[PDB]
Amino acid sequence: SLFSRTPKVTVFDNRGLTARDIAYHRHPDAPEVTNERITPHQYDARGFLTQSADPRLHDAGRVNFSYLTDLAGGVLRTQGADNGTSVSLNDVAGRPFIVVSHISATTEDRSLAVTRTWQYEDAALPGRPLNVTEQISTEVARITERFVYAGNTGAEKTLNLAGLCVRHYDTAGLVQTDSIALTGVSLSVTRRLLKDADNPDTVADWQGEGASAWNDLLSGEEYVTLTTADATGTVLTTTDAKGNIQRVRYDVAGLLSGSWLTVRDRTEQVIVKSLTYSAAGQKQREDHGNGVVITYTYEAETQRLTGIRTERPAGHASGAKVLQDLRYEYDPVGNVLKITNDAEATRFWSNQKVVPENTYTYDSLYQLVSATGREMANVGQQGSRLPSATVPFPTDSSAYTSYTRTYTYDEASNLTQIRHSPATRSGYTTNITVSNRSNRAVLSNLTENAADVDALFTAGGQQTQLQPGLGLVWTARNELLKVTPVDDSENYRYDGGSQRILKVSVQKTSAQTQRALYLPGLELRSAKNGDTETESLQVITVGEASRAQVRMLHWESGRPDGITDDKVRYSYDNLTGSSVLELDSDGKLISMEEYYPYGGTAVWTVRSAVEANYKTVRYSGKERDATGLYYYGYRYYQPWAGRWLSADPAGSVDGLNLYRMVRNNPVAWKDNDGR
Ligand SMILES: [Ca+2]
Ligand SMILES: [Cl-]
Ligand SMILES: [Cl-]
Repeated sequence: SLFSRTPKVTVFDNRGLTARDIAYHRHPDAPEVTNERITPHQYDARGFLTQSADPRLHDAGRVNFSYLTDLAGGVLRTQGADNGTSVSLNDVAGRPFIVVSHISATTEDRSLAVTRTWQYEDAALPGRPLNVTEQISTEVARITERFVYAGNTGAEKTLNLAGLCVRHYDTAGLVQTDSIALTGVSLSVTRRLLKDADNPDTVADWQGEGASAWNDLLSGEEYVTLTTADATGTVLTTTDAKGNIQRVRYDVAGLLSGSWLTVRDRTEQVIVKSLTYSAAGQKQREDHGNGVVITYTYEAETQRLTGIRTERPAGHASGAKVLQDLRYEYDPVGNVLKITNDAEATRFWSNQKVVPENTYTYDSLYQLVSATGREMANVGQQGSRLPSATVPFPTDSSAYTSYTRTYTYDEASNLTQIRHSPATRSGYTTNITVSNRSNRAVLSNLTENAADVDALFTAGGQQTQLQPGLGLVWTARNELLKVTPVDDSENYRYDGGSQRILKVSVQKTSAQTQRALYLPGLELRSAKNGDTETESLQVITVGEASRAQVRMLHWESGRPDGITDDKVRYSYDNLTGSSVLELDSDGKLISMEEYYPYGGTAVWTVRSAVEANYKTVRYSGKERDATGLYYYGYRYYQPWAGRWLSADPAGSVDGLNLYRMVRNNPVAWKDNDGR
């Protein structure tokens, strides 16, 4: 009835090119009404795409993208509503030669334009890249990257280095590759940072006649990551920069069967004792170092994840208990209709039979239009801040009250309203104002007028204000550089591939400071109370960033009382990889967290006060910063707004809307990296 006669339709021109994509929108609220949505695409004489537009902007006679191509189809220019105008040219060898971006159309505002260029080896060499250059506006060009290659001396061959880049100087400093396997895996890499790398004023500029000069712009400290690998070129062990060793083992089918951690100067301990798999190679039964067992359950027909059961089993020293018994009910195409948890200790849902347990409804476009859950009664209205930690664990259904969210979407799939309706309290509404000529959008408190929305973004689609009186600065490569209030700042540094290597937070009244350095399987965290160290911390992280991760906290200095050194924190995730429970090495609950569909926190409780401040990874297995943003990798996310802080750097690959979050269906799908 709701989904009847609502196909996806592809309309061709007379050359078999897609002139229109047609979709059929229907809300369950109004099942009588069906809104036809036409996405037109134009092609030129050759048959290359020239224009695309979403239904909302076509309706208003405007366009989302214009493309200008060379005669082979290579796109020399893109004018985007969301991400501005950019010009591109590859050389005859197919390599990047020049890209000019940060340009706005009215002819063309070129004044803030970034020009990125490449320099290769001369024609008598193979043509490997030598440097990348970036020139902004009227400023002098800066050399942002350099590459140095190995020859093929006997020593180099002995390290499998011949002709490969051994020194890559990037936006954060140097990455040095000292050894490679027969199988091609890097066995020893070494990172050095720029001098004065905590200051967002310092940019990479690799000026100088040779490596002796470039190295003089680097800090002294070396962070060496070592690796061991099997005959298939698959990782067996990793030694981090502070000497902590992670080890894994593979079963007869090549799947992970066990893992261990050897903290520097300790003995090896079991992190994953055993791990079995279904016929499809998906996790079946997982046994942790803390004796906790995870049992995964799959629909036999569709292979969809039906159950996640976490428990301390029979004969466990801390006593048997089912900590989680998640069950999922899908509609035919695999949207999540219902989530139940019978292990829930409070027994909250069988007490409150007015609103049902995590029920979800969708429109014909599989956008989430309604959701129900529980929040802690005390949370109050959602903003950027995390709720206060409830300590100790609540012990009764009074602690949590039910809620019902309702979501409203425009013709271009912008999330314009999150309406919150609790059981017995005053509800609130978050309104998001969409631009009249783009998918740029901000909260109503920033503006309620469509025509002023694009002025809160740079040409490239980067948001300049996070909240009222909090300002945002972006790098030449559209990465978040700095959050500044208009007196607590935060700033960031990235490597060559836009992956965050550094985060520094500063509060000046005396100036208090915290620093996070992100390395392979290791975060070196510190703090100073005015050039005097209060805290020094290794977060050893075991596993992969898209799976239920295990963290080990080792203090070099400044350990708070109430935390035993080298305490392991096991994380336990839901369908979408959000960190929901933490257990300790006895299998006992440390914390529990639950989420509103789009990633705001609705429950946050911890057994102690001091333990609450050491869980960074939360929604989608990603770090929530003190700003309230989630760092995904290539972009930062706003859980209160249910949308990205900047335009998709991959363009229209995932859809025309460059700010939309996981096709507006955050309960099933999960954005891996923000690209
Ligand atoms: Ca349909
Ligand atoms: Cl417990
Ligand atoms: Cl939400």
